[PDB]
Amino acid sequence: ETVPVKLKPGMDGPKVKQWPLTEEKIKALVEICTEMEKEGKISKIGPENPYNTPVFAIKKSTKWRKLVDFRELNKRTQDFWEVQLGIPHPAGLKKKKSVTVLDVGDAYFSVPLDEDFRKYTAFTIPSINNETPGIRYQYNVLPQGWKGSPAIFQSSMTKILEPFRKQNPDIVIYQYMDDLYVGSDLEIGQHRTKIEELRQHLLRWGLTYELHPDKWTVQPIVLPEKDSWTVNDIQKLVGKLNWASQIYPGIKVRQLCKLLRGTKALTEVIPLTEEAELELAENREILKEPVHGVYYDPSKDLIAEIQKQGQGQWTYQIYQEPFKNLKTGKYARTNDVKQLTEAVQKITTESIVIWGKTPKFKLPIQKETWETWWTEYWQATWIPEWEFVNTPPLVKLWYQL
Amino acid sequence: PISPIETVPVKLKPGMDGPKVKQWPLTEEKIKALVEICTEMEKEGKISKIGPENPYNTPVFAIKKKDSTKWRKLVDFRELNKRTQDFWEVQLGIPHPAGLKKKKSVTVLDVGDAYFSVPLDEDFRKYTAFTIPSINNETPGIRYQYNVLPQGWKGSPAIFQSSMTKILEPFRKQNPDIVIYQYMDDLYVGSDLEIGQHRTKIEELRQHLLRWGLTTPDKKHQKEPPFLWMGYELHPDKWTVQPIVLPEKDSWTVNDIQKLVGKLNWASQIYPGIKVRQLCKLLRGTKALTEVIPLTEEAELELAENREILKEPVHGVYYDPSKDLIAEIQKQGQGQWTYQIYQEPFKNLKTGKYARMRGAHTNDVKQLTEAVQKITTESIVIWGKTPKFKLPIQKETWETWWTEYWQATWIPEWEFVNTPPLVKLWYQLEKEPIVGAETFYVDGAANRETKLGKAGYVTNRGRQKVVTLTDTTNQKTELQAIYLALQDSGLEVNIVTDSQYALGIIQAQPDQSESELVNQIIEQLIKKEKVYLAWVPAHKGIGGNEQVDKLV
Ligand SMILES: Cc1cc(/C=C/C#N)cc(C)c1Nc1ccnc(Nc2ccc(C#N)cc2)n1
Repeated sequence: ETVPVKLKPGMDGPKVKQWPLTEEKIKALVEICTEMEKEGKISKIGPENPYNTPVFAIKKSTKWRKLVDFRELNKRTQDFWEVQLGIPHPAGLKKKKSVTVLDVGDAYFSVPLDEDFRKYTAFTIPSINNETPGIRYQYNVLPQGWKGSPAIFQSSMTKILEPFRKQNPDIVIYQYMDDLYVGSDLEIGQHRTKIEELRQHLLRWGLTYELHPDKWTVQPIVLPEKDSWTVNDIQKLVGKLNWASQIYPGIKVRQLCKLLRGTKALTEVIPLTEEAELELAENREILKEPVHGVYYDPSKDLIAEIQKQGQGQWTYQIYQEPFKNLKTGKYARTNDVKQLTEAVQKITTESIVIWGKTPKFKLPIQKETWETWWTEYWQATWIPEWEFVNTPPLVKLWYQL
Repeated sequence: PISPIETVPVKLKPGMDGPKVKQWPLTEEKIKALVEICTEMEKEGKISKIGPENPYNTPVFAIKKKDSTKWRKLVDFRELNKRTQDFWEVQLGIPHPAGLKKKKSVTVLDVGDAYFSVPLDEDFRKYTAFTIPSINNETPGIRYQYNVLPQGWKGSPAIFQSSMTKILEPFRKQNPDIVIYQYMDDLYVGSDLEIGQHRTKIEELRQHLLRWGLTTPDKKHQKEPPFLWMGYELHPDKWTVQPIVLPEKDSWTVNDIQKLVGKLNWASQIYPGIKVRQLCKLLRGTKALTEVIPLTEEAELELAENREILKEPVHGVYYDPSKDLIAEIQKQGQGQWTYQIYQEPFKNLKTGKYARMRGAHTNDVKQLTEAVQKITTESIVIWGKTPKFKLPIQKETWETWWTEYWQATWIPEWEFVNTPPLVKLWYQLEKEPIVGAETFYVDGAANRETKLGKAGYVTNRGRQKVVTLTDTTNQKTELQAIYLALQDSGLEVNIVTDSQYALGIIQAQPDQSESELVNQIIEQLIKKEKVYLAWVPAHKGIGGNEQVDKLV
């Protein structure tokens, strides 16, 4: 039995072109796809389907997995999976001592997809050097990566989880795309025991990492505590505070500026006055706390900015309006693009847990460089939206540690 | 014939109805041509006479074929096309020769009447109805509809290719050692068989194609290697671009120059070191196409080098899947990069060039890194593999830049190669303020309604100065002020500015720019021994910022 699905009014299916893939992914994509084909999950299609979405292969272990980039389809069905029937985001999830993330995407393969919607899930397996025609396919069942699949399977999912939720009233279970998030305040051993208990329920229906959101704390703007202060040091100080001045109510600078008097050598040491040492402290305590006056607005996109700090460190902010930070953080420890790819996933994970939403990312890289390399390091079932930016050099240090 | 293959279901765009376009009157002789032709076609099954019911109609007409005495039948499918659904793109992506594998023997087979050999979706035929007009359009015309893929209808290219691919699949499956490429109504077939068995495999394929409605040239009419294709000359064991003759002229029109740049760009796929910078500067501005452009000195010489590189034939080899690809890049000149890709030195599979500015200001290390990226994507397409690179840059240089630059980057496995000019960093900004070096507090400004600017500095040693600038912008004055500090300072100098704009530019260590200012500021930075550059918030009332803010 299928649920009728339609696009948003007016607009047409996705026609997104397939990226070049390496010999190995193409190989793995053929193997995987001929198997899905004889299990009836996909069927070859003819040229009268003009639609396309990109596909590629990841190894998360050594086992190739198919990943379809449904960002466009998702965007073009969005009213459906959000404001018709949709999945509520529990605010208690981010409070749990332990959240475990379990892949349940393999459950969708047992549900028929609305026959008239199938054509929009068209994808192509390319050949190298375009020497032969791509192999085109459609889905027959709920596909992984499409935001409609958990919306539709939701009804079956609550039924499946009902006993376990009934027997453990304090455990929070949240679904987003192909994953379940499961949180409790049990001691880690007993939390795991319960995850296994949960897997056993899942296993009777055809489904076979650990976060500690409780232990997430913001990375304040750090104000140096200099033994001795130079003019250069004090000017940096003022800039950093100047900039914070637009996020945090009550930041003061006027005493410190008074220390910058006349035109001094940059390397001149300067004694910190009674009133200056006082602002320093007052501003630190403010910087320590959350931004007074900033709130998550459910109707607005989340945005996430990342700066390269060098030496393997990366800073980031999540906001809806610039400088109104909902969350700041860092991520640490080779390959620039690998680290960035990992940081994006981490930030997306926290973002899902906190708001039930993925951020639009601003990436400090060249479009071309990112697009060549990121699939080499991707291990996630979703893909966030992203764009590419040149980091304003100042912003970088104001967020440095 | 009409292939026995199943049809592709097709429909009109979701709201629309089929075309209902009035057939205009035709001259008597065009009417005669059309009747003869449609009579031929009808007896082949290509079309069918239709009843009075069919309300749809699409205009038709006839043209005298080339310089012959036969006519062609042309249908105007504009209306039907606008009402027909979109199809999968026929296929977008042409194989590059350098990706092809060496073959012992290759043959071209020509598919006859390709479109008219494939059946049209029965449910759809009604919308292809057309009418041969009676003389003076006095009586009802003769009405027909298509049973096959019409020439000129939106869906024919794509349904044809799909039909061929489907027809070929059994053959490919029973003949994996054999290689076949479909382009439009052509089939090319490669084998590593000797002339004898290859000819035999070609016949089984012809038999297979004919079993499916598709007629082909007899063993006599199949064209010989080497073939011309998509601008290339293919031989079984090597490939090149097809003959390129650069004209001898005293006077070059804009059109002559564009076409010359086009041929040169095309030849650069395999002729190493082709350059077009000097010829391309000529195209600059905006003349008429018939306008004559005298060649500059450095352009007439550029033509010279190119005409030389081309005087002799050069071929590329084919790809051996068993071996690594090696890519080498050299700096030619001014933002111009060239490269070669090979597996055995120095038998190139192909060459190329890169010449793009990303932004107004960059340096050789950015540009090199971008060429690497451009070549990497290209390799993925052509070979499905990244090459190993050999780059005119020291590992130390690139590691210095990458680490302290704020953008993320990564290039695949590479190693140093000493092919000058070597790419290097031409100056490094200090990381800490300098002791014993004058501190210049600079500042520039501009009144938006006047275009007037002042640019200046005060220093901790009491030096001062302001210069007036006209027609300038805020951005320019901020750069002038830093330029001033650089001219008047000694070999070591600290510079304090409130321009994030200026800081961004310079902190990116540019070594060339579209701005004359920035090029001078750069020339200046090369001369210094140590420069430290610092930023401060403007108008926040800072000790030194306030001072020179009062002067400008
Ligand atoms: C893409 C392609 C274009 C032509 C285009 C033909 C034309 N005109 C002919 C063929 C047979 C193919 N297909 C493939 C696939 C793999 N290796 C090769 N090698 C290969 C092909 C032609 C010659 C020659 N001469 C040498 C090697 N060809």
